Amino acid sequence: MFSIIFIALLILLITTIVMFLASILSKKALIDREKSSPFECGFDPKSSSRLPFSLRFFLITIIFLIFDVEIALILPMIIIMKYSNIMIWTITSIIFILILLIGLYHEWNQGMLNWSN
Amino acid sequence: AVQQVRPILSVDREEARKRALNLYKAWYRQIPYIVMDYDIPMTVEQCRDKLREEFVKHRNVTDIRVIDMLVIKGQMELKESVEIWKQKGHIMRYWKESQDPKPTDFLSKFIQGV
Repeated sequence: MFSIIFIALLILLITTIVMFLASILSKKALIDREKSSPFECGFDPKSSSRLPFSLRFFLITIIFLIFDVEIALILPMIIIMKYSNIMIWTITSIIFILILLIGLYHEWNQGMLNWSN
Repeated sequence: AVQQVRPILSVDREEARKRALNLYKAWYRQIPYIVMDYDIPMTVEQCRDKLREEFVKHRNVTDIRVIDMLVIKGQMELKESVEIWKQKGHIMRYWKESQDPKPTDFLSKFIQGV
């Protein structure tokens, strides 16, 4: 691994050096009150502009986590399949996926993504 | 020399003041927000001072109808400043800081041309 670690450190150092170098290569200009404003198509930005956090994107990412963990559970099936007892490996894995489908199809009839808002 | 004519909003001079002073409330209450929202030099006291003079701009308005319209204009400009449709240039417009007060006494006029 540490061969990988050192290479990444080397790259990152070379990366920052390049961007550090470009920071000196690019000519400077006297700062301007307006040059450093948020871009709002050329009309003054409104109040703070911090978006509302009343929304669903956490909800989708929570679906991600559930399936992301479930993915973790099924990752090792590749290797153990040669070793594990076949009934248990067969049925056990099959019901994983089956429950996933039924969760999905039950959830389509729920249709939770088609929120009213 | 009187005419029997339609109204617009206000039926009596006192209702006119009632409407006119309502506007003065919105503008007084708004000023702090614009000082924050619009990144312009002006400060609260100056903005308040101008608001006073800018009502004094027309003190001797007399007709009920005319004063009604002046308020109609104000309610509009209030909303355009309340929400930020306007721009820092537009809001500062009330000060006219690009042009120096031109000469006024006769010699300065005379020595500086018509």
